[PDB]
Amino acid sequence: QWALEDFEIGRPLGKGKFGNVYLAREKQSKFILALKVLFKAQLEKAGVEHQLRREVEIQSHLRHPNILRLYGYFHDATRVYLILEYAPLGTVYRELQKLSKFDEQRTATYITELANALSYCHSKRVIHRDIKPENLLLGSAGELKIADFGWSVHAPSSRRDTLCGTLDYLPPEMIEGRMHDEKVDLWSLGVLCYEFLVGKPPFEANTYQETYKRISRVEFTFPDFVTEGARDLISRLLKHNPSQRPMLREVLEHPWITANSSK
Ligand SMILES: Clc1ccccc1Nc1ccnc(Nc2ccc(-c3nnn[nH]3)cc2)n1
Repeated sequence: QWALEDFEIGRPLGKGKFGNVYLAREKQSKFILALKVLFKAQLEKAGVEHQLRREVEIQSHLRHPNILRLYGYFHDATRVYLILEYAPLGTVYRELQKLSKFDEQRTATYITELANALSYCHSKRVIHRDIKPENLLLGSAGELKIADFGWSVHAPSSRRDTLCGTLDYLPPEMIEGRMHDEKVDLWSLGVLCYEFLVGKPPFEANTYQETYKRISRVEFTFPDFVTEGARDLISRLLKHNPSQRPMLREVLEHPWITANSSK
């Protein structure tokens, strides 16, 4: 069983509330990875604990090119340690900060990786992955890996959406404190797709009340430059009624997806 001293530690890749993710490499094989460090006196108060340690078993069994792999974990006394696959390009979020908005080539391609990721997840009885741009990492050359998992680490940047970025990705069901089911995740794709193409989420607003309002009532529009197979796609992803949202495969089929993916 691994322990901290099997690792060299590099810079923090991100700092969240429960702890940091550090660039690390195992001492022998000199293999590079990411070491996620969770304080755990932090985890008490949030009421999150050994129920998460039953949970890490899940992400441990998930294997897929578009999902960040959790190689292993250990703890000591004061800290929990997740040994994760390292993603060299970082977050689609910084990238969107750089490019301001993406083009259709990448979007449909990112959208396809995502839909593949979640289809896999679903089949494992795993739903409601956090799909926000800051939780999405870029692997070796181009690939998209859902980082999800360990609760929201940031790499230094921004200060506009710090919070007020949260709400933008939640469908009505889930904010309305109704139940949530496996269709949640299809609403997210629609929010991503719009943000990839637009460089802002469909529902962005100055206040939480207003955002909430726009989500609840599905009030969002398109700048003119958005192509109309792209409208069709988004429009069909964001449906107040979950049941009117497609299964994941339709997404993959959708004639705009199939058209524009560099893959
Ligand atoms: Cl999910 C996440 C978001 C922000 C920061 C760190 C993480 N966690 C992980 C997990 C596995 N790999 C990585 N890779 C990574 C690589 C580079 C950077 C970065 N961008 N700009 N400066 N450093 C961030 C994360 N992050």
